[PDB]
Amino acid sequence: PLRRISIKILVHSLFSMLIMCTILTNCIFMTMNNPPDWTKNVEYTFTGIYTFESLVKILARGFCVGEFTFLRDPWNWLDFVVIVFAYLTEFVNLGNVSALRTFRVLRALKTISVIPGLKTIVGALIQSVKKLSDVMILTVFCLSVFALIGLQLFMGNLKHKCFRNSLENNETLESIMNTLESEEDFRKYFYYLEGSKDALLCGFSTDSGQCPEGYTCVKIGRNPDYGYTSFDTFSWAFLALFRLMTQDYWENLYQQTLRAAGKTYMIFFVVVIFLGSFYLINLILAVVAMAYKEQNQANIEEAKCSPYWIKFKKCIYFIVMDPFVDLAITICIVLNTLFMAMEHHPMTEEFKNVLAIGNLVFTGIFAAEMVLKLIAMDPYEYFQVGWNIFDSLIVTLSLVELFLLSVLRSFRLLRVFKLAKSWPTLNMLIKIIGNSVGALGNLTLVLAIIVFIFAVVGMQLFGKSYKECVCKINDDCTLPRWHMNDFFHSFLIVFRVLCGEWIETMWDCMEVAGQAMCLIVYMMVMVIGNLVVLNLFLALLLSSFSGKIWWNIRKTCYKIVEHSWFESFIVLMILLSSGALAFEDIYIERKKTIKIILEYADKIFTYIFILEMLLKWIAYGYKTYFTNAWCWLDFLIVDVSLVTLVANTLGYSDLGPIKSLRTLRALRPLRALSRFEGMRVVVNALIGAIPSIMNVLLVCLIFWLIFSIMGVNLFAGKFYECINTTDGSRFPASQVPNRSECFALMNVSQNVRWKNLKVNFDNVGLGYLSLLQVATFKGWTIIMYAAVDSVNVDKQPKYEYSLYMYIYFVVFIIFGSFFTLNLFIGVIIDNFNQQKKKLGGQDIFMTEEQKKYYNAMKKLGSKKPQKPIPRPGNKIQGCIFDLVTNQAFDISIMVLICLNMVTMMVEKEGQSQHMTEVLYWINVVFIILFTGECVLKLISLRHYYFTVGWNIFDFVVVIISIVGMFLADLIETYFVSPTLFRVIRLARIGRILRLVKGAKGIRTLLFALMMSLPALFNIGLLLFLVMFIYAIFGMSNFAYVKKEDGINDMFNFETFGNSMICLFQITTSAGWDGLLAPILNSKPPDCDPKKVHPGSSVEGDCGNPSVGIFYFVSYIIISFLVVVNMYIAVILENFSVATE
Amino acid sequence: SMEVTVPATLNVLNGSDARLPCTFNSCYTVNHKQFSLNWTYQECNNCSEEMFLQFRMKIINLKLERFQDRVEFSGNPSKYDVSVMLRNVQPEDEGIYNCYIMNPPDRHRGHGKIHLQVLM
Amino acid sequence: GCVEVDSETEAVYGMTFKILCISCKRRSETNAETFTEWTFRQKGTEEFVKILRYENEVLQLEEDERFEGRVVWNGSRGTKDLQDLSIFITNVTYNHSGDYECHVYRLLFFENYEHNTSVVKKIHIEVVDKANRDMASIVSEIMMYVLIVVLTIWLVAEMIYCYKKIAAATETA
Ligand SMILES: *[C@@H]1O[C@H](CO)[C@@H](O[C@@H]2O[C@H](CO)[C@@H](O)[C@H](O)[C@H]2NC(C)=O)[C@H](O)[C@H]1NC(C)=O
Ligand SMILES: *[C@@H]1O[C@H](CO)[C@@H](O[C@@H]2O[C@H](CO)[C@@H](O)[C@H](O)[C@H]2NC(C)=O)[C@H](O)[C@H]1NC(C)=O
Ligand SMILES: NC1=N[C@H](O)[C@H]2[C@H]3O[C@]4(O)O[C@@H]([C@@H](O)[C@@]2(N1)[C@@H]4O)[C@]3(O)CO
Ligand SMILES: *[C@@H]1O[C@H](CO)[C@@H](O)[C@H](O)[C@H]1NC(C)=O
Ligand SMILES: *[C@@H]1O[C@H](CO)[C@@H](O)[C@H](O)[C@H]1NC(C)=O
Ligand SMILES: *[C@@H]1O[C@H](CO)[C@@H](O)[C@H](O)[C@H]1NC(C)=O
Ligand SMILES: *[C@@H]1O[C@H](CO)[C@@H](O)[C@H](O)[C@H]1NC(C)=O
Ligand SMILES: *[C@@H]1O[C@H](CO)[C@@H](O)[C@H](O)[C@H]1NC(C)=O
Ligand SMILES: *[C@@H]1O[C@H](CO)[C@@H](O)[C@H](O)[C@H]1NC(C)=O
Ligand SMILES: *[C@@H]1O[C@H](CO)[C@@H](O)[C@H](O)[C@H]1NC(C)=O
Repeated sequence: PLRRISIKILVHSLFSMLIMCTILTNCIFMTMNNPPDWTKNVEYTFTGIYTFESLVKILARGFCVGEFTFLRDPWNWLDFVVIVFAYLTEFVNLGNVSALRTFRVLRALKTISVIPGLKTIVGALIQSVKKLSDVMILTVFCLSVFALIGLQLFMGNLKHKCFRNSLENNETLESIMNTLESEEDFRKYFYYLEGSKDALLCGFSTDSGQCPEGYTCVKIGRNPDYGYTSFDTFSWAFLALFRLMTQDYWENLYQQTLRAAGKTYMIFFVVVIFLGSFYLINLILAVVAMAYKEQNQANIEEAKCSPYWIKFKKCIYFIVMDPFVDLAITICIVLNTLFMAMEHHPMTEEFKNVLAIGNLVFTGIFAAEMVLKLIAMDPYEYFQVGWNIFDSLIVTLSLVELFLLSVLRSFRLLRVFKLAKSWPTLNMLIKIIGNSVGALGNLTLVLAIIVFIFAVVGMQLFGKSYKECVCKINDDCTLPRWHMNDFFHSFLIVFRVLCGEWIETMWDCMEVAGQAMCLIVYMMVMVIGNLVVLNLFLALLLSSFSGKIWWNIRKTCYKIVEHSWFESFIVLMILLSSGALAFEDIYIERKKTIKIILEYADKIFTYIFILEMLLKWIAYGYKTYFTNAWCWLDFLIVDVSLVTLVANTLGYSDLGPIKSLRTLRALRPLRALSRFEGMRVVVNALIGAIPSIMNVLLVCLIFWLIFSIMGVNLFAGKFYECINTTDGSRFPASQVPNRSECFALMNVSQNVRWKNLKVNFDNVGLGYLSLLQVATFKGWTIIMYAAVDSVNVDKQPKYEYSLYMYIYFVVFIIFGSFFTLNLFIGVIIDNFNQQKKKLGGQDIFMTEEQKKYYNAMKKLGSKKPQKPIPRPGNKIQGCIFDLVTNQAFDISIMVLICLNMVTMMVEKEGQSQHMTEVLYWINVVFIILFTGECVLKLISLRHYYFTVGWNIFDFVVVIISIVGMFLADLIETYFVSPTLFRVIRLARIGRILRLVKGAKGIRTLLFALMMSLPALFNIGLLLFLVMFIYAIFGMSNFAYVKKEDGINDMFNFETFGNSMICLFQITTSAGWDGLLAPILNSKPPDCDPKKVHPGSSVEGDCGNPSVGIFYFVSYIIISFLVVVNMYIAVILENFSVATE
Repeated sequence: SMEVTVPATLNVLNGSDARLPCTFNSCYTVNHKQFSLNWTYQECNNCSEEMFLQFRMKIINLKLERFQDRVEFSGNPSKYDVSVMLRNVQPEDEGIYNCYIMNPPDRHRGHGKIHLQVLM
Repeated sequence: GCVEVDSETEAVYGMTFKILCISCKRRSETNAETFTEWTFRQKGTEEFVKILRYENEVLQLEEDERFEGRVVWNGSRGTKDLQDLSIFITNVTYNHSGDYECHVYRLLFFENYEHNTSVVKKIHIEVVDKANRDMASIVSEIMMYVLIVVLTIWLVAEMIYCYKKIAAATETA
């Protein structure tokens, strides 16, 4: 009877709803962070409902039969535990109260079970991880190898600091160290770069450096970043490398190592970033995407008076003139938006008034129309249409403020959307958005649930610590901008980590909360959180997606142009011509002799190219010559060079634009594009997709325009602040509250300045720029601090007065970056797919010769058995041979290598002499055992041993290992090169590579990369040329700019070596905002317009704001386009290898 | 309150050495000028406190007549340790021993209290 | 920014000449105060005599007649941290010939460190009656023409060999 009642209670429509409603309510409570005492009773109520729900489930299912029905399901175990802890919490409990609360957090999890289909969705995500397991081993192995290389090459390098040469009192460096721990104290002794957290990193070599005179370089003390950033230990090196792989603030690490190590080591980063980061991340996407398709597709496959009033009605419905009126309205609306776009920080009253009038006419036109539609269709008929329901709200909102908040207005911008029906792409952007809350609504909901659990979990665990420690992460002992104290704040940090920004915050969590706790939480958010985000992106994208002597002469010239020596000779000139470009830099003045030959050398080049062009005309004729895209490119370049030569040669000329024309000389490397088959092929692929790329840019601009317009209304003119010029610190606002007040201070004070941000929302164009930085995630934080801080147009900004403005940025990132990028990626890859289909289903990134080679590599995939080999006649051969073929022998050797690898890991900076000797001896045994194995295989195998490819690699490794060993030893007896010695020991890492043979799973993944090397090479060549043209433009244009942020000695545009280093960093798009910052400032007091520049003729270091913006922005976009290509090339090959 | 770990009761035989062990724990790194530790003795619960050892830049042993020269510092404060040693304990040493630790920048002041009892 | 460039070693008689001494700080950010001394010993003579001292903003030039009245300063102006020290002579004369040594004194201000440094730059100049083109400049000009002639010659020779062959082919069919 009771069981029937309970069972009756258990399955009911209301009960599932009741259990769920209480749970949602509890979540709001967790968010309290210091709930009042009275709330405790509420806590009691939540506990009771949980027990009650559990009892019915347990009472009915069990039948006092051990709760067999109840505990059989996996989900309930989680449910059972939550009630108990509360009983237990009341019962004697463990010491950690902060720790205690986190357990309750699982109640929120209970929600997964209560909602319909969440159970199905989460299981699918977990099913996804099983596929991801193999990539994970490889990532660990790959990260591990680089970590070993990084540790051997850079250990102890981050330690360097400039140390003062003359010391009072006979003090020694060692004596000074134990005595001082104070921050002020560290500073007197070491250089410290003007308000930075830690001492300047110095270098031994000529390339790195440098310390000011009177300061010497010695290595002592903690690594920069609280000691967190160091290459000293394997664990620390591993963290540093993991950061590089996910590219979080990688720009900072690269800048630091390069400064200490020296620029020559830039090579390490290029290989790691290029193979380790671009490639590894791509592999994860392919596997997740590939895995998603099977499950998505596999599941899908299984399924398949009164009359007079009416008289007026004939007219309107006749007057709607749907052919002209509706069409007329959209054109009218676009016009209104343009009207809205006109805004500035400072506007005269007359302009402001027109805006008021223009808005009214527009308000008037739409309003007349709204009444008209309903009368024609009546309220039930009229209101039913979805767009109409949408429009009335728009009319309603406009009318409400017709004569009555600032926040309310900001919404007027939305109207612009109606344009979507006519446009094909607008349709695509809307369709993608619909899926997020439509079919994929359950999946999107999971992301929301996970973000919520983490924000609360982080808050419970580290909330108290941030408040108490503070001082361990600040000077004013006040909370930092990013912290975990409150739910909104805790939420922001979790949100930031979703974007790849975890390391900056993590160092701080660690200072207050300790290393073990902070590391575990952040690592989980990053791995688990990102997997869900990746799934949503990929899931969303895929679902959305689905005499006449003259004639003889003419013939002969044709013969000359066609001939190989000539084609070959011309190419040499192009490389040579391009190379001369590099030599011109700020240092061209020194080395006057090279300058003279280069100037003369160009003239010979100009003559050769002009001469070559004439041959082209005779051989091809004008019609053939000008119908070619490449020739026009060639003709334009010779002409610019020709004009400068005549003008230089003619003389007199050399004023103004003539000089400007000269800078176009940087464009010369461009001829080179036609000559190389690999480079040209990449271009064919890009031209094919520009039209497709073009439609999307327009949609983004429209989408971005609404955000930009919205942004302008909210923050236009509010970013100004009064700052102390010496340290750039905003005044309190207790004093100097408004701009008017700030000026009075200047009159009586020397260094106070009222100044704008430089990238802001003052106008729609600038808003477009500010938005781009936020979308990329680079330089965005400086702006947000400004947005939240802001109060009014002429008033000094209060700290975090807005606070919630962050919502504006969060919404833009989700819509502006997550959705559009989803759209950008979807169209580009698809367009690439169509191109492949057209050219007979062949890969589009390889030259014909490359294709033959690609096929040969395909052959290596086959497993046909090779000959076994014959057990020699002799017993020794038989005995020696019998052991080698045994299964145990390979496993024993394999285990041995792993043992060897662990030995390398134990090495750490500062290890004692005893440890060093043992490691040396232990290695020798391995050197002996490994050499021993090679000899044994050889005795039994004989000629057969050389047949296998792997055996040869194994044989080669031994020679390198022994040879590396002798050389290291030889160097010690006769030479003392520390840098040389480290490189030599690098030879051993070779043995570790042997681990690869044993693991079949990783071998397949590695092999796939090999397949795509030919395609990647062509893109790399094209990418290199573009980087080269930009470096040249940069050297002439940006050398001499004032050094501010991102531009300092090294990593500057002063010379070609330097320019290349910067361009490489910016290729990933990292710290792009930083380089652009010095270029933007123009006029006093930002910079001095006329500067001496000793050693040179040019005056001023003022960046060209217009030229600078085009240059950085164009580069960011171009590099991104090519990188999309790497993503495309890797995916194609990966599907093929896995597919086999 | 500050996390200070001491035995609430410490029972020691007359004539033996008594280490008074207390644990002080706070975030940050200890500063010599910044870190200050004070030890006081009372003959009884309501009895006046007599400071007998301080840390101010260094250890200061006040050499109270009631202890002769039997008090020694016995702890490395950088380790959060501020223990003291009372050599050759005498019956008159019975009473209450208080450790007060104030550590900049930590505003809070830790307090450990030990009841020392002398056996027979 | 600052670059170090060596001074010209040949000066035309009766014409203005500029001597370049440029010293660059290791780090641009650091700020220090500089002053300079230039000492010149006439050719065929031993030892040195200081000719000028430049400290603060005013330039003090030695009173001796050999250098009296014909020198101007081309150094950095108003910086007080010169970096570039250069001397310009108007009406160059034979008497202005020999070895020039320029020493620089720099006060670098650090957080609690004040550093005094000395760097010496030596320039030797010999006067000449008529300016002469440098060997690299003259040779390069001559070398350039030869290259142009060979290529032009190579193309013509190339056409001539090509033309006869092409013409011959026409006759056979
Ligand atoms: C702007 O900030 C500067 C830099 O701290 C302030 O200058 C300090 O002022 C105090 C008293 O005037 C001096 O004792 C310090 O030595 C100064 N610092 C240095 C190193 O110069 C200055 O007070 C601020 N400006 C105003 C107007 O308050
Ligand atoms: C800008 O801030 C100033 C500073 O408070 C305001 O002007 C006055 O400030 C003085 C102090 O010198 C007070 O005695 C006055 O009471 C302030 N004004 C008034 C009317 O009380 C000023 O009002 C602020 N707003 C402006 C100038 O736009
Ligand atoms: N991963 C990051 N990439 C950006 O290049 C970095 C720059 O920009 C940023 O906003 O602040 C600083 C740093 O935190 C950044 N973090 C933030 O994005 C920064 O160095 C200067 O602003
Ligand atoms: C410096 O040398 C003197 C010798 O006169 C010595 O007494 C003193 O201890 C030395 N200083 C230090 C800090 O050791
Ligand atoms: C500074 O104060 C004087 C009063 O002597 C005033 O004339 C001047 O306008 C003020 N400066 C500015 C920039 O307003
Ligand atoms: C001595 O102890 C008292 C506690 O009453 C404390 O306030 C004081 O700072 C201590 N003395 C020193 C020198 O630290
Ligand atoms: C060189 O000296 C002359 C004096 O005739 C002066 O006018 C000129 O400005 C100086 N050159 C520089 C670069 O200051
Ligand atoms: C050069 O010096 C001579 C004196 O020997 C003087 O007569 C002449 O005017 C000077 N040159 C110029 C251009 O003034
Ligand atoms: C030029 O030099 C000679 C010898 O060096 C000297 O006798 C003569 O006085 C100098 N000329 C002037 C104008 O001083
Ligand atoms: C260093 O400065 C002092 C000022 O006290 C000065 O006398 C001295 O000449 C300077 N050193 C050098 C090498 O110029």
